Amino acid sequence: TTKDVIQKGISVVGDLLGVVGFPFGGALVSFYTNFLNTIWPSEDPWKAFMEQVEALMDQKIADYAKNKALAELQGLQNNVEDYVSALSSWQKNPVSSRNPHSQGRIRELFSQAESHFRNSMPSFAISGYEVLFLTTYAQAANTHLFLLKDAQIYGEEWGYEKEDIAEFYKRQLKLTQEYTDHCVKWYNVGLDKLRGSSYESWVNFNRYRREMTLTVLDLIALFPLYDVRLYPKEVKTELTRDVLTDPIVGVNNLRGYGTTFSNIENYIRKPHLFDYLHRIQFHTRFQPGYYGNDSFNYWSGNYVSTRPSIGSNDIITSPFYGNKSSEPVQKLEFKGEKVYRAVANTNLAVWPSAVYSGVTKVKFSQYNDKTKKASKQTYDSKRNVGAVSWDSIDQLPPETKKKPLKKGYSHQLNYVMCFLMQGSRGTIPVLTWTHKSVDFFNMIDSKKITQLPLVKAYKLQSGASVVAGPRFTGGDIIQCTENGSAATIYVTPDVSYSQKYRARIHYASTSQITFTLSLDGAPFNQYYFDKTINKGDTLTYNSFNLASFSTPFELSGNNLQIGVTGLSAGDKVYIDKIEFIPVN
Repeated sequence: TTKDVIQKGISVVGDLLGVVGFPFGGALVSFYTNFLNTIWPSEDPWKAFMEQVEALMDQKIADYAKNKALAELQGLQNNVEDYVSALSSWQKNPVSSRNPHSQGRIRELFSQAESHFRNSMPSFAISGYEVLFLTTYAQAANTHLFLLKDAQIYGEEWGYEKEDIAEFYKRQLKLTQEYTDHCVKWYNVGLDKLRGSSYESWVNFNRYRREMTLTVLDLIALFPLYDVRLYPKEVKTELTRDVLTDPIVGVNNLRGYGTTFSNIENYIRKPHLFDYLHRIQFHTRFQPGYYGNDSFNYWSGNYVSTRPSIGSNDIITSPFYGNKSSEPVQKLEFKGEKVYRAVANTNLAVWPSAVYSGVTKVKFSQYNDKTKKASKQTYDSKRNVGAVSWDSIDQLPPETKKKPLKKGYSHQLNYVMCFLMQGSRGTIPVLTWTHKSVDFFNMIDSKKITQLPLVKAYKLQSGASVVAGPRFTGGDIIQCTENGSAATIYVTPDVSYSQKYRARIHYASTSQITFTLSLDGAPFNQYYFDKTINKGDTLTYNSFNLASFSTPFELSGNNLQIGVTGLSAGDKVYIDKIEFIPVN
């Protein structure tokens, strides 16, 4: 709940997105030096991660458990530091320096760090504290899996036996599964415990959801990309999930007048095809002060419009949220802009037996990618705006403080929704944000493996819907219930020459199925894919398969259609991502 641990979580994910798949040696060492200063400088971040989930759950880890965890983490910091200085020497030193003595040294350090991870991890899963340890367990599990894949990159040149390399690989596969399924199960236990009826219980529920998304679920989404055998190239990918910031209110205690849990949770955006902020229409109302001197105008309701993913410009305008304007409606246009900060003012008026508060002003910081200009747009109530009380950067800090905010920001604004306080007491704005990794163009790299989440489709067909992701994929997924075309996604080639690709798909199916790929309505790939689950199974890590199509193709068009056939009554297919592998 400290911005510090959240800034750390957000940085690490940002840094890891530059070394997913098979990294350059340069990039890996630079990544590791920054990683050691973020997650592994001292016991401090470990204390803060434990305190984070203790604060979110209003619960304490037994002093005994916490000290044993901190002791283990100290042993791991030393082992990781020592491994990294040897990897740095290995990477810098000429190929003609590499002697059996220095090979035996780095095998020793790697084997010791790796072994220590296996001895320690149960210390971050003590029975009854699995939730309170979740961020600790996630950040340690991440380090172990990231470390393990180095045995695949360097194992041969380090003089590991083929047998040793293979044993590390099967341990990487098994622990990817176990660490993922553990983080999801215990994320859900904590989330279910925070469910209540009150406004306050919703704010705490949703804060746990955002902070655990940033420090846990966003991390586990990257685990499979550490498999440099399946991903022996750099990877282009994105996190497609949305997060909600804390509601913007002018008081710390609304005395029971806050919107009920039910009246927020059931009305926030349900899973949907990915979209972008296009327009907000601000409605304003007058809040009289008891003595007249302290009156203010406030943000009472809104419309909001989003633009679909590349391939459709049919703007989606929301229903009306909140209370209709008494003042002139203010309209802000966001076409071509990324909103990377929102800073809000609130005011309040004390009456004899009531307090009225609302939001009086919002400054939007925005970046235009075409013209490369940072600019600001402002909603201003135009009456007695008060002080700044709310800054998005306190909840969604930047990936890096090295660069300025317009380059280093983590999230852009997707949506705005005005909820009503009980008993007509006023309006609570809630903002929804998406991750900077999301690429508007769905650009297909000519050198990297490109991951295209199907929620980046502009169109679904034949009873295909967006449904909740299983919490380890970085976003939501497509459910297909009928034989036919499912989804159309527009893709942008990065090159005009006849670059060939192979396609892979990450899916789950209750049945042997056929997937058909078409470009601009012309099929180019059809293949058989295995059943992965039984009807009614709950989706876990192993419910999904990454499977290839046979035949290479060119991008001779932009409209990629994915269809599925071979379903009987009751069959279900889940499509997460399609991937493009450049081949010769």
